[PDB]
Amino acid sequence: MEDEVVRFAKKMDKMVQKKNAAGALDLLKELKNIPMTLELLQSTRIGMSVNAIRKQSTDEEVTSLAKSLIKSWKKLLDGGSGSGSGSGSSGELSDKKNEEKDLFGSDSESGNEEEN
Repeated sequence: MEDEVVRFAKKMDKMVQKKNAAGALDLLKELKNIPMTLELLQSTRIGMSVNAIRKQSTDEEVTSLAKSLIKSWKKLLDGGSGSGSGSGSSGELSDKKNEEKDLFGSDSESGNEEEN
């Protein structure tokens, strides 16, 4: 299903360029039914396409569908939903942020803000 995701990413990019991402509703809806993998995000770069749709769409349903995928897909490279105790919350030295920076580009922050 590699090209399937590529087709969705390219369908989204066309809307992104024209600032008319309302049509992405259908695309993101289908992506919820697709078994995305870390490998798919690397080759199809759809994480970034969906990330772009969220900010290029005035239609909140589209942003809501898209924001859903970003979370579900992020766990693929992260090892999320199967994380151990680590050495801090969900681990320590989580280099997966670099993969995320390439695959999604969903900004950067230090994190690890905890209280005592």
